[PDB]
Amino acid sequence: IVGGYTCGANTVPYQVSLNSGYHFCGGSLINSQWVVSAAHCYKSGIQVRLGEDNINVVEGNEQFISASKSIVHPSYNSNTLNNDIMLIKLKSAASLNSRVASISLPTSCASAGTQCLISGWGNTKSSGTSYPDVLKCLKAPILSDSSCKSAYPGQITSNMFCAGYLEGGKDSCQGDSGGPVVCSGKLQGIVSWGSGCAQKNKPGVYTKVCNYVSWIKQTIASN
Ligand SMILES: [Ca+2]
Repeated sequence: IVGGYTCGANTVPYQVSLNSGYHFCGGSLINSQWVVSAAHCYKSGIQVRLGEDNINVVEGNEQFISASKSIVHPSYNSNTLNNDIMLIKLKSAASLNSRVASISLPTSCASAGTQCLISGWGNTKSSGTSYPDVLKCLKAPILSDSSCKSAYPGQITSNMFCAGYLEGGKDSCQGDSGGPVVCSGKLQGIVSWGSGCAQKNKPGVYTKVCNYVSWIKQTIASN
């Protein structure tokens, strides 16, 4: 997260860290047994880390649970990032409490202007590299279709939206990948891509979760 702020321990209780010996992506807890992330975060050997603040210190509220199954979207295209969403099932159910909680799925696609919270342990620099140990947060509005599509001609599909600031300075970044964009108490987006980070006229691009609700629900219910 570039130009954001320190969230505060466990203030984003649906935020997860995906770990394969190190943090490599975020995700969101959608029920006690399931995490949603980006398809581009796929790998084998994922451990899901819940109740994290500092990812380098065991602070006492964490749950570490191995994945039993990954399901990349049937139509994920790694070349275009279309359908950049994946489901991860936990080997055992997470214990739900104040610091580990699920986030609701959206019931419609949010409008331009809606304010959202984006969070993660990604790069905090727009030039260079600095990875934070504690969770960072950013408040950012959904941008209009035309703002998004003008910034990235030919590359935005009906399954992507933009959120952030066209002036630059404030954005998600590498390492935030797969993490939540939450607007009005719903999971509207998944951190997907962008051109650099916090660059002028290059806002973040996010998987439009509202398009996937049916697939998520059907897939979880059969697995
Ligand atoms: Ca920790």
